[PDB]
Amino acid sequence: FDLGELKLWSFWRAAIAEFIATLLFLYITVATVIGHSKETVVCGSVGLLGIAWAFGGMIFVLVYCTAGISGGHINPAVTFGLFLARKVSLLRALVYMIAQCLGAICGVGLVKAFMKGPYNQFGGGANSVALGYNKGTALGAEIIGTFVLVYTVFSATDPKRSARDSHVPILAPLPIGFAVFMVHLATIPITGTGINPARSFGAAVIFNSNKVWDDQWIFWVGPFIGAAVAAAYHQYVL
Amino acid sequence: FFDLGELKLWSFWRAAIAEFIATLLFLYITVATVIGHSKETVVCGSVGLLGIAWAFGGMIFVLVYCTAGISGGHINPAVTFGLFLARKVSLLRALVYMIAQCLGAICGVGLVKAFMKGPYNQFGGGANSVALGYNKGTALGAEIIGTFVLVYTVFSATDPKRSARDSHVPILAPLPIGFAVFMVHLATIPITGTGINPARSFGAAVIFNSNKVWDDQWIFWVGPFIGAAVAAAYHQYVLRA
Amino acid sequence: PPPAPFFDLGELKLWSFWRAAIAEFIATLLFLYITVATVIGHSKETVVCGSVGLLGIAWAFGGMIFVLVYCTAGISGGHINPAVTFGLFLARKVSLLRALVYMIAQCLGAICGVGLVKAFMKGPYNQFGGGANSVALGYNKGTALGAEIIGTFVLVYTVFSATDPKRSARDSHVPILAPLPIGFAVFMVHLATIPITGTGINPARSFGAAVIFNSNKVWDDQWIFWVGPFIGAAVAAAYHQYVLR
Amino acid sequence: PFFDLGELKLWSFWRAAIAEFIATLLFLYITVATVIGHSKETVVCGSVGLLGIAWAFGGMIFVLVYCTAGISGGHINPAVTFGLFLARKVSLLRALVYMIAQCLGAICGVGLVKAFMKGPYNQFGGGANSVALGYNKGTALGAEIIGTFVLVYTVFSATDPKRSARDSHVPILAPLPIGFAVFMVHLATIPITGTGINPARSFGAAVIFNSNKVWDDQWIFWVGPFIGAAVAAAYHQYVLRAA
Ligand SMILES: [Hg+2]
Ligand SMILES: [Hg+2]
Ligand SMILES: [Hg+2]
Ligand SMILES: [Hg+2]
Ligand SMILES: [Hg+2]
Ligand SMILES: [Hg+2]
Ligand SMILES: [Hg+2]
Ligand SMILES: [Hg+2]
Ligand SMILES: [Hg+2]
Ligand SMILES: [Hg+2]
Ligand SMILES: [Hg+2]
Ligand SMILES: [Hg+2]
Repeated sequence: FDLGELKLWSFWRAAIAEFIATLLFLYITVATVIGHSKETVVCGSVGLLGIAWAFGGMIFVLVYCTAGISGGHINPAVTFGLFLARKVSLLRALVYMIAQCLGAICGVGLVKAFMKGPYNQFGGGANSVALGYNKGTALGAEIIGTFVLVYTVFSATDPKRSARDSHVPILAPLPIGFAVFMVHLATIPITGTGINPARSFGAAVIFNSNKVWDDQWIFWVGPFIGAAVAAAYHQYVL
Repeated sequence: FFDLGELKLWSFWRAAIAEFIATLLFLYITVATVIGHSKETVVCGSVGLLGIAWAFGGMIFVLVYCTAGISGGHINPAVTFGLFLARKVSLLRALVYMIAQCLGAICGVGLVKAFMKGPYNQFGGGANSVALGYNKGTALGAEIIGTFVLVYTVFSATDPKRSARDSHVPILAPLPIGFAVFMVHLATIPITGTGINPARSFGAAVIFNSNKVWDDQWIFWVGPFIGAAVAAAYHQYVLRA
Repeated sequence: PPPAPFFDLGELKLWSFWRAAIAEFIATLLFLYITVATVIGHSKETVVCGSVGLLGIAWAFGGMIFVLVYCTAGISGGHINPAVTFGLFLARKVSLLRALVYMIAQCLGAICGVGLVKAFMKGPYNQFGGGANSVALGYNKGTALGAEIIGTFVLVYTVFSATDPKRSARDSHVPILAPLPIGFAVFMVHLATIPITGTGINPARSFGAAVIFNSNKVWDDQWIFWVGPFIGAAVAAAYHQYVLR
Repeated sequence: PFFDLGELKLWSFWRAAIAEFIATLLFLYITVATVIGHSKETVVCGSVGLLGIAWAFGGMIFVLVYCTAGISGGHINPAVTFGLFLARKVSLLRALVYMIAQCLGAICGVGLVKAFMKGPYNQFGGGANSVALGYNKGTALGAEIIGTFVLVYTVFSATDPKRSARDSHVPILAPLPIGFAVFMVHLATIPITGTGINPARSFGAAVIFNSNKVWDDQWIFWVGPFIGAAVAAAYHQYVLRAA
């Protein structure tokens, strides 16, 4: 809690990027999920594969656009893990998780505004365990999946160069984006997308469903527990 | 600005021929993919919307890679406009590019019609318009926010140090830009078609020539230009100290 | 670099010259195999959307191209395509000797790769077009020729735009290439051209297929797949050398 | 030299094997889970398609190898290790340790899938490789020898020359091409045997799924890849690659 950062000008820009990023990340991804679901014709949409690209591809573009500014996180769990590694200050982190949180809700909120009809009607792009999977699994998938995301993140951090005015490493976007893409190609059937507390959170809010809200804890505990293990594995044993 | 001193430069007429030819191939490959997909009788026998998304984002990547060193690689009126507002492109240059791009599009699109007039007219001619189930206000919303993703990336992709030939127009990273065109398409095709191109929407509107299309055509210019503006401002005024 | 004297048998004597040939042979053998095997696997599929679909095919072609140019860039210059060669020849980046040997290699290569797939699955191989280019119903020969010309232009123009000014292949003046852009160029063009004749843009890839499949209907249209890419090749070359860089 | 009694004694040496173990583990978890999720799908086109599966396999390799080059040299594959061993770039000791780690990482990954979705997992081929109806075991072996050649020849072509891993004198590999190799081969071999080119990946799926029909053909995915890996090695080391 070195409150000296708040005073820096750059620090406020970094939060603004993370907010807009996540706003963007959530709008594009979720708008895509829906555009799929509302499709009447067979193979007439982009498909679950299309969705998967949306998620890892946006991440890639975003981490690219904001790497040099905030360090391109767009994910609480990504911040959390980098925090446990102490490459981010307690002050910075809590500010980030908030901006991503507010980022998501506006991102998802925006879509519902463009297509409220099919929005509510088709899941509203809200994470929740799928028929045939116990919560025990949904959490397992979520944990291990986020381990892949974060472990990539650490492996893709520039050791020398850091975010403008800070000791927060530059993230090489391509591997991270792909990692996201991959984890989506496997976890979608389980509980759609995840490994992103702010993504699920932003979705649960604008959708508003007890069923949704009930499983919502998994998408916070899993991503965070994974990010934890990841940091551990990468620093304590590598 | 208005420095007519450029017109006289030999490099200036190339960066325009490139943008012209670049945008011609762009519309040809993409629109051709669109028709090709639509005329498909076999279910799941085409490349699908996912295929079309790639044809766009993909062409942008390639076309920008090819022409970045020469014209700076814009291929998009809204991308030029945004940098123009950033004062990284003269007003004189901008107006030329823009004419060559709209001029490139119309030929590119018209070449697809020449290839297969039959299924071309029959399946939308690859022109943007508002999809049933959406209000013109939303189409414009998606168009703005869509283009904000494209141009904000163009800004995030500019090269600080080196530039184009004969100018101070930055070389652009091709991949992040292509992926952006791609991403935006995956989410906007259901609504309008992923316009985020004026020159692209114009070329096909011109060649398809449908009133229903010409009607919504105004959104595809206003939306992009607005998005690009807000992007420029966001990158320049809000970010970049 | 100086324009390499037009016919200097002198390279024949070079050990690296023959290596580059082989690399180009084997590369086209793998190119055709991985791709044509993919095409077949898609056609033989009984289940709706049980194959990889056309997008899957489009990738096979762009993808392998990417991978192959990467793997051979420093050994032969990464051509894998008579039309790319011919195009690099007109700009005098490649001697008339290498260009002719490369060409012979790519075909011999193409004919093996395909033949090797037919050897893996003869039934469906023959039952589903043999992975050969030909004009699709509802498209007149002239459009076929146009698509191929224009398509190849896209491929070649990118090759030129991908060549490295200060980095060349091993023991040669031939320019080294950036495989990713080139790969994508091939990918893109297929997405647009498959519906038409195929994604040709490869005299060798078309020839090897026609050879092993061997159909009158195929052999009839085959000429398009040579003239189209070359003309396209030439124009990109002229475009890049003459009206630009 | 060869035996190298001293490799065991190094602290980095053990680190690598771990990476390789965690690596191969993830790989199988992510791919296999994708395969199942696809198969157990009820809706038509409701899944990611075989294309997604192919991507899963190539993409994972890409990513995984990007995370493990500097540490272990990013093999994640016996065939790749074997091929790199024949090129004397990986000692006999490190090759044996690597393969165990890769086999042990594999089964865990596959098992981890089963545990999550035992139901559809057993009902849909368990994601293990086997010759499919219509193809003769001979073709399966060729497609597997030829498909691995593509993989190993790329690994060899991605090989960095003036750079190595952390403390081992083992080459860092450029990830993207390799992943695409894996992606491509998958696109052409899946319909035949689902594109193995990975002893570790095949073995682990045969272990966890436990089927005779499967164990029957299980020799193809061991004999093939290694033969491919070796041929590649000979093409690249001997008949090519000089200055
Ligand atoms: Hg939060
Ligand atoms: Hg908000
Ligand atoms: Hg990873
Ligand atoms: Hg214009
Ligand atoms: Hg025109
Ligand atoms: Hg962006
Ligand atoms: Hg030939
Ligand atoms: Hg042959
Ligand atoms: Hg091009
Ligand atoms: Hg083993
Ligand atoms: Hg195990
Ligand atoms: Hg290769």
